[PDB]
Amino acid sequence: SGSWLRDIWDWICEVLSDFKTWLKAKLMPQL
Repeated sequence: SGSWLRDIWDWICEVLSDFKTWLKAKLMPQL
């Protein structure tokens, strides 16, 4: 393979931020 720990690193960062917003957007009034 070519880029594995670098190309997947950006995706791992987006999943970490989404895991915090997705779970929050489901409940709570404002955000």
